Amino acid sequence: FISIKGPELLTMWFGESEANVREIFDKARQAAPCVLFFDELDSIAKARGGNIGDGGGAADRVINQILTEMDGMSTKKNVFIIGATNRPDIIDPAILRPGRLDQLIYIPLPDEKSRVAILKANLRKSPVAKDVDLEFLAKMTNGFSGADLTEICQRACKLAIRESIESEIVPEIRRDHFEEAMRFARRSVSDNDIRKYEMFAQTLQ
Amino acid sequence: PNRLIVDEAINEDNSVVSLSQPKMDELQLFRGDTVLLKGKKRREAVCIVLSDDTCSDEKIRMNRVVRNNLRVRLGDVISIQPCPDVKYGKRIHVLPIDDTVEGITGNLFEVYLKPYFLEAYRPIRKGDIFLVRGGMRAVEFKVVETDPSPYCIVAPDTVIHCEGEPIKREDEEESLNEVGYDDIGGCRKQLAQIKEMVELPLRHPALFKAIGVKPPRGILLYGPPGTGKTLIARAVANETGAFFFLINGPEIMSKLAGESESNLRKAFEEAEKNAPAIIFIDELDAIAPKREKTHGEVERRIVSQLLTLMDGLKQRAHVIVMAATNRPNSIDPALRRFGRFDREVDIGIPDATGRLEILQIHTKNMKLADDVDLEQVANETHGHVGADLAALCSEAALQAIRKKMDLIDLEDETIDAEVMNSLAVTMDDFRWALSQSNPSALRETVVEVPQVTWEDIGGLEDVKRELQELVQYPVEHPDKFLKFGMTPSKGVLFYGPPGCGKTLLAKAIANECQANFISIKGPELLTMWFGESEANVREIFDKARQAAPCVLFFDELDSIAKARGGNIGDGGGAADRVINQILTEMDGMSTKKNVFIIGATNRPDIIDPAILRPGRLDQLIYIPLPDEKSRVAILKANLRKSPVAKDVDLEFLAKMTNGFSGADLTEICQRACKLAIRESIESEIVPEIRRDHFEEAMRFARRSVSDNDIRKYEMFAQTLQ
Amino acid sequence: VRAKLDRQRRVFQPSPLASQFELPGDFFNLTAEEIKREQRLRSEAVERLSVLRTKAMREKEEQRGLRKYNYTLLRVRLPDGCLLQGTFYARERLGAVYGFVREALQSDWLPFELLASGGQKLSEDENLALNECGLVPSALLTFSWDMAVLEDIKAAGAEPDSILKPELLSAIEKLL
Amino acid sequence: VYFTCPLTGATLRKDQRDACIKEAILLHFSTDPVAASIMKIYTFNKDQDRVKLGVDT
Ligand SMILES: Nc1ncnc2c1ncn2[C@@H]1O[C@H](COP(=O)(O)OP(=O)(O)O)[C@@H](O)[C@H]1O
Ligand SMILES: Nc1ncnc2c1ncn2[C@@H]1O[C@H](COP(=O)(O)OP(=O)(O)O)[C@@H](O)[C@H]1O
Repeated sequence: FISIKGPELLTMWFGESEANVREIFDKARQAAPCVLFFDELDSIAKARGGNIGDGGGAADRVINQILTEMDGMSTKKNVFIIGATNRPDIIDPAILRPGRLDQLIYIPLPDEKSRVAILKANLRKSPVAKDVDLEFLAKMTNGFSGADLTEICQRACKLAIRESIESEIVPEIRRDHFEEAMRFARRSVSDNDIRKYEMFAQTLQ
Repeated sequence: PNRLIVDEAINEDNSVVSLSQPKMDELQLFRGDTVLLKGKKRREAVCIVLSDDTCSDEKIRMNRVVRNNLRVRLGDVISIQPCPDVKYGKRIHVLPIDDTVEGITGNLFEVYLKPYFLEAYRPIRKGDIFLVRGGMRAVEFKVVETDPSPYCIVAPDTVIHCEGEPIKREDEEESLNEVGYDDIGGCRKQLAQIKEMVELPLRHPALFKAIGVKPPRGILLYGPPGTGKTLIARAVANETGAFFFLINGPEIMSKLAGESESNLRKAFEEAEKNAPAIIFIDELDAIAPKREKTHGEVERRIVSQLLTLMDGLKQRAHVIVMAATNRPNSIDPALRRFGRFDREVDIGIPDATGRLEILQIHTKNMKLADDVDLEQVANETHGHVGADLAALCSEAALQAIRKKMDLIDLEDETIDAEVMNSLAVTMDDFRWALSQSNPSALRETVVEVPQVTWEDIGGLEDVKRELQELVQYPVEHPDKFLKFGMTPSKGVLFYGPPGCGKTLLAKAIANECQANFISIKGPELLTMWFGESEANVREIFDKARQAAPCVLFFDELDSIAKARGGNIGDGGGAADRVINQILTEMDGMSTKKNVFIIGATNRPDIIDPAILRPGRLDQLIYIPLPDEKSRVAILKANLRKSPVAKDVDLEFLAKMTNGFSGADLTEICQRACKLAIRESIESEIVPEIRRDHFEEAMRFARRSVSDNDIRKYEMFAQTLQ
Repeated sequence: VRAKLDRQRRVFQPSPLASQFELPGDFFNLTAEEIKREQRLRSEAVERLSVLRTKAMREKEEQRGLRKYNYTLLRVRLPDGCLLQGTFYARERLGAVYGFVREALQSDWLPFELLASGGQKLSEDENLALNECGLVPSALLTFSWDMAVLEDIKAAGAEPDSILKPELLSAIEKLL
Repeated sequence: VYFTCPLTGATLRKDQRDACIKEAILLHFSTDPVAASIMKIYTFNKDQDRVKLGVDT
């Protein structure tokens, strides 16, 4: 797995060193079988102002080198390229043409049964009391993302740790710590953004 | 029993040693009793025993004068044998050592020996060497005759005699003018770090002889020129007794091909022949500059010879090689690979305390006038290094010499001791020299422990506690963090209105931790952005590690976002070259490096959100405008340094200044101070700040944070809580 | 009602034989056991300077050292080679030491001075406590007659060969 | 450390001080009960601020 994160795509863009894209794809050819993941493909568009920016198009030096290398890569090398973006409305549409990332998958906010699964997975690292009703929490966190459920898990953990330390101046996270965490935790994706994401996915059918 | 390990002394007096009180209790001796110390080569010394709160139970603290008389060095062992039978002396004959009395003549008794022993009751033994300072000269004397033997206590009734030629020093005895640890002022920690790295492989090499793991072979000292890099290397060699072999770039580089390599490898051969030995290579960046910067045969060939000689140290047992450079990145990277020069120490720039210590060292021989205050000098000499403080003391001495020598009119081959004894250096001569001196380290970043303490910050009682907990809890309860799978945070972001104490909070926690404070301001982040030199961010984080324990404070995180518009906006977004490198470096910092990273912004809505992702500034503290009781505390803190009349009602001011920040309350205080000064000057051509001065100040002082700006911060604070 | 602290005034005579001792050469050879404690303290000293710790943690280290002593045993070295010793509370005033010495002197009316172990003069008129003077939990004081009377003693040819009363000297003990 | 008992003249150590003086005060009741109880009020009670308030009342 080759992890190319936003800051790496931004570093090449900012310094006008898009030639380094060839070395990234060379790693994929030599590391095969491999999965080449380009995270935050819109990081440059956002670094260009995102919602407004300049008057130019979505194409830039880094993505153009990526598109070139993809066209020169055969499926016979056992290399599969995955992208991710949270702002598809500003991504260079060339990446979705045949021969590139032609497949599109929409990943919605998790539903009730998935949010419970996320809370249970995130809490595998800490002792949690049996009084904690994770299904009740999932029912309330209807608009929360998986990243937001993690903050709830960590916030309740922080409270349990603080109380344990103070008791010597406790053995597990109690329901009160999760209910208190719910007083500060917020969804990172607003209702306006949820509708925008759903309407975009609907437009693509 | 009754055998202790020799350590360094704090007391500057040459006739005393310090023991830990429980050992004085076991020996049934009291503070002030005279004891004998048994050293090496069937020698002994007599001294007075005291005690302090810092000596280890199993150590004896004695200075260089006492250690040399016993022919012992730090880490050796001596025996203590009380000698209460010592009697008062009747006549002692003392003569100077020729090596230190040259070019000077006069009545040495009146200048040196008389005030030295005057009501001091120092123990004296035949054959002892002791040091007396004065007249800008360090003169040491040998005792050649004592009426009682072999030792006695000097008394006011003891005859002190001194007739005869100066004595030639024995070749087995070292001069007291040689550099040692007592000649080093600031950077005490770096010296302690070197002690651990150097004493072990040279004193206890057998730990590595049998085991398959080789010791560190090289130590690279770096920092601005004139900070003592060479001084430390020499002092360590002298204190441990190793042979010191001096190498420097220019000496090798000035030679032709063949001659340069011959001299370099000859030094290594001599270091082995005379082992234990320390090889000090100065200006390492001159002998071994970056390869991509040079194409000459000598510049590359001498590096190959050095690399082979360093690797050959596996056979050259008991030899360590030290080197000095200006920066760790100015030398051929091959030298810094495991083995060779794998360990390095940042000497840095002395702070206000270190500068005072350095001045006190250089003035040891100087007769300072009563008006001289070296602490005032140390506070003014910002940006100076030890090389500049040495020049400062010399210039102050020369100014005093000219002023009095023009009146003395002594033209001869020698100088009278009496006229030097009466030559005092006044504060005007130091102030004059300060105006003529120019710091050599004014461009380099100065990192020191800040002077801001918790008493200087009004309000924010809960933030003060939170910052303390973030420091003690990760080490007072590591089992509770591990039990719950929680990683302690290593940084915090402060946000809110300007002028509320964001910087003071970072300094105050550094102060109370006694940690170094590294201040990065907007202009520095902007300089790296504008100049496309974001690579320098790595140097900032590397400084934080070397300065640990330290607080790494990144102020004005929004400086670049605002430079790109902030309220309007150009063609860019939130990310930039500098913040991207900062985020990358943060991910490499471990919680065990004793570095606490603090950020601050006045516009948290336009800072790259990545800074708050897990592993970065995970703690987030809001700093609101002070409330009524806090504003009173702020006014009292701001006025702490000035006289304030009893008619000044600080609560009344706080009640009115509802929208004022802490910085705005300072403007009121400073205006009232200026007005009090103006009135005093007018009356001379009143001694305390009166309510009239504060009421007039209120006519101009205004709140800098509007109601709309307060809501802007509330919206962000409620979003992330 | 509180028991009066008994000064237990004594005069001692040192025995020159206590200072006669010879060490074999191997007595100065540092052992591996001592090297382990010395090397441990070297690493601990660097670790102390290295740690980021708040003042509350620093207090716990200081507090370990601080609170032991509430008494003192003082000794005075006299010009005649005798040692005068007595016991005091740590908060006792310097004036009690003068009185203690005056009661032991052959001539209690003859002006004298007591100097501390560092050469600092202790003035009889300065009502400071022994724990404030640096004379706790033990100290040796230096006795000397006032210079005014020393000039008359020397000018008359009188050797001051007895400092203390024969009443105490008849009970002089050797140091053991 | 040695101490003299002002009521008996006995030589005491640091640990024997209160034991001998308290005994001498309790024995003194056979000669002068008022003087013995006065010594007991000031001597036995470690809290002198309460003794001053008790005596004044
Ligand atoms: N930290 C320090 N403490 C005391 N003296 C110092 C210190 N740093 C420099 N000095 C003084 O400044 C001078 C430094 O010159 P030198 O010995 O050539 O070393 P370097 O040039 O490597 O600093 C010496 O006179 C030294 O005593
Ligand atoms: N909470 C406070 N307590 C006392 N003084 C304050 C406080 N906040 C601000 N000040 C005053 O404002 C001045 C600037 O504070 P500073 O921390 O530099 O602000 P900033 O962090 O916004 O740069 C200080 O000199 C101080 O006197």
